[PDB]
Amino acid sequence: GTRWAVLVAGSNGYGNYRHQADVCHAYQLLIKGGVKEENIVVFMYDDIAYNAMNPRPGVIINHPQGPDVYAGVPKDYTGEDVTPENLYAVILGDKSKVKGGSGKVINSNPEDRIFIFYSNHGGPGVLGMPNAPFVYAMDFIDVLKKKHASGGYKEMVIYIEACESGSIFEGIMPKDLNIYVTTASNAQENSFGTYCPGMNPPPPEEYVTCLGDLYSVSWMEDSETHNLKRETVQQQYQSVRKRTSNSNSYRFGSHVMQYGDTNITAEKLYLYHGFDPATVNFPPHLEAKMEVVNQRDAELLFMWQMYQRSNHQPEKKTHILEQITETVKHRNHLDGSVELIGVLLYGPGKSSSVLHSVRAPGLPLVDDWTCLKSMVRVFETHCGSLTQYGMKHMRAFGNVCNSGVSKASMEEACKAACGGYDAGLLYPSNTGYSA
Amino acid sequence: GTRWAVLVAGSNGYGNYRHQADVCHAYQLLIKGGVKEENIVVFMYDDIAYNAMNPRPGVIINHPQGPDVYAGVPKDYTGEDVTPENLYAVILGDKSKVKGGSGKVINSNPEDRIFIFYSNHGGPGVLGMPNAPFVYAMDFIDVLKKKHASGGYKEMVIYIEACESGSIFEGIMPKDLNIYVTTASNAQENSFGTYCPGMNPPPPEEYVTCLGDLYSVSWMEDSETHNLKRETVQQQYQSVRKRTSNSNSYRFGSHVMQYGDTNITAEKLYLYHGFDPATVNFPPHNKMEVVNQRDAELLFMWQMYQRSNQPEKKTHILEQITETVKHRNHLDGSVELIGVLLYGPGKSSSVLHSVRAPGLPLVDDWTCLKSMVRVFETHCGSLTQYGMKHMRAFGNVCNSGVSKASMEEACKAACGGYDAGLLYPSNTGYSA
Repeated sequence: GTRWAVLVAGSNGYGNYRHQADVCHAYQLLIKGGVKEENIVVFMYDDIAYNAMNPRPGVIINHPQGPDVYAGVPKDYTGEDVTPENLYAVILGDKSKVKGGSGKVINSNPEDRIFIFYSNHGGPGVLGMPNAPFVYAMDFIDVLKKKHASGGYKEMVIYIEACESGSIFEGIMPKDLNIYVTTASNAQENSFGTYCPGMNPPPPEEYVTCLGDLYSVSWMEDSETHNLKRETVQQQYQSVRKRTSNSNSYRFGSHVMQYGDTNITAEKLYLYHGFDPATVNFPPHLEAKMEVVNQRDAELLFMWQMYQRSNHQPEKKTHILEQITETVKHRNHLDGSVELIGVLLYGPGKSSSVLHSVRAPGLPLVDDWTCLKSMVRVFETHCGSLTQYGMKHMRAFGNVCNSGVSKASMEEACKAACGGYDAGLLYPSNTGYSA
Repeated sequence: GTRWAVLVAGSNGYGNYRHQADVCHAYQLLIKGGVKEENIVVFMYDDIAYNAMNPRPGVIINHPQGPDVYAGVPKDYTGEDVTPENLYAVILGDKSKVKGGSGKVINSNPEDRIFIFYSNHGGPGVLGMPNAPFVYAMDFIDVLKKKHASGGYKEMVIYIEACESGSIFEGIMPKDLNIYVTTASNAQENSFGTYCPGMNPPPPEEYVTCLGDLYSVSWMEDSETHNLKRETVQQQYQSVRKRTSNSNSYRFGSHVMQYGDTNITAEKLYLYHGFDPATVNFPPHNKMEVVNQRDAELLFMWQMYQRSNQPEKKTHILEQITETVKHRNHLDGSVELIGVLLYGPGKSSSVLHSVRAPGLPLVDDWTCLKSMVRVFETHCGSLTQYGMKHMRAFGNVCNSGVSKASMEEACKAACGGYDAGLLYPSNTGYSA
């Protein structure tokens, strides 16, 4: 049949240039590959092209030397339309459940293939969207199975760039939906950015943000450097796994995972990424270890790079320093509050172990996903908006749900923990609830 | 020549029952070995024996079953007198530097042996006192040097129970002062309390606190249950190591260490701990659940919370627990942020928290450490005994040639606006 594709950047701000770069680069591969713009629905906040801090206005890149990937990207769903509702609508094929954006869904037929590339971000069982709410794993998987029952695709491939991305699929993703998934990381470790200001694969001087992500950059460079009619899904995965682990040193890399129907791994790659005619006569099938940045560190390293640039504007400089100390104060409040809530619910001898214990690979994060969202609303109402950072704390919330704590107990613990602290503008009654 | 001793508990409150009990116990032993009351100086706040929460008023135990250790322990230095300046005066034998207390000191002679035991907690290069200021490794070592320059003894043994007690001697203890030292832990791990409410060798059901400390209770139990006229210093060390290590020494026990002149190891323990004459028909040879010292005070506050399941006072326990944690997060939080304003988010952590290799001093400039602690406390609040854990952070800020000026700038932005209530050095006194 025909190839459709969803591309999603779950991020915002020039700090997260790489996620919007990633989905922009992705669009171009599928264009060069004979996937038609008709059938590509690009989500992206779209605040990078004309960011005051973009030294090339109108131009996004995804390689230190790479060309523009912006020129041609449809503004399908930008700004506050980058929502889990619109994603689930766009995926299913239902324009009568989309709010805003350019009406484009995946109205696909049983003989078609869909490719999904996510990039930003993530925590345990949660994926970033620029604005609350976030994506929760069971919600995502539930859409996928709903789509299978509609007989809306033949086979699907999903690539998730995000921190602890494994946690979206482990113990909840069936292998009978004709869907195959790869994730930048397992369900308990950081993903990374490359092409970062002062790093071994160096970007241009003018660039103070990471241009791409180790995982994302790894598969897109792979697909554009090979005959996709010749190479298999499986060959790609095993090339992306090596590059993303930096030769199995996991201090500076992550474990690229496989989930769903592993039969899809025998298929030629062009069924999903199309065929670039230029790629005929390319090597069918050993690279230097790329210097990287912890995705959770990046957005703070960026604020610091500006602080050191902005020396000779003590007016503007001290606005950065203010923004930094505000961010870290909220980072520290959130971390500290979770900890105390643990102490109040389980006592201070066993609270850490209960909050931060990771289940065995293949068991799901939570057992009741309704409770997870419930606990998260309670937390935010009393303690403040998680922000994207607070996604790290989902295991905590999930592990509360797993310990069978009553909503009331979680209410008092939060009320006790936070009732006395002033979050400022960062409250769910301004920024909306994460769940 | 006569034997002398100095026993110091560095902590306060019913929560730290272990430490005043460790030293009381120690005194009773030393007396039992014929060391006189007039030769032993005792530092204890003295807030345990007649404490509301004591199920046995006027009594103190350092064992689930074992007897009163409080009976007749001298009240040489108690309350606000348990000060670094009194500790140094006493050890030096200097009556003119002593403020308050009995005015008992160690005026030992060139042929006299001395035993120093301390219990509470600590952090990198700092030992606790019930009130600020605390004890800094260099000032302690300095005093030990000075005492030896005046030949106020033949040989000296020093036992130190405290978190990261290795940091007090590593890099700054000479081996040529005729002083042997064991610590309860290396320079970067935690020491433990034992005989605790829930734990495996249980205390009396009546007690809501730990009764002793593993290393303290190990050496003292070893000494009172062995003919010390046969047992070596070295032999006790090994016995205390193996038990203090417990099952796992990295995280469940700790690494009992040795510093200074290791010839004292050869000698018979009776030279320092005396000879218990009811241990002649006593042989020369011979796992238990424990609480990390840093967390004992919350296990105590909780164990109290679960003994009110009795309202009105129950809510006041949770009022304290949260106020305690709230401030413990402020400090942890403040330290991180100061490191991000000095070094940026890339370095900050690696710089603050990096542990030098053994036999290296914690800090090169101690007067700098002292200053940075004061800058912090002025802007951010009293470290309290908890905040001693941040001493390597401050040590690491000094070691990176940072200015008082920039440290003052970082703290001001870090803590500007934060309301520590009455936990400011203007109320509590500066920790240094």
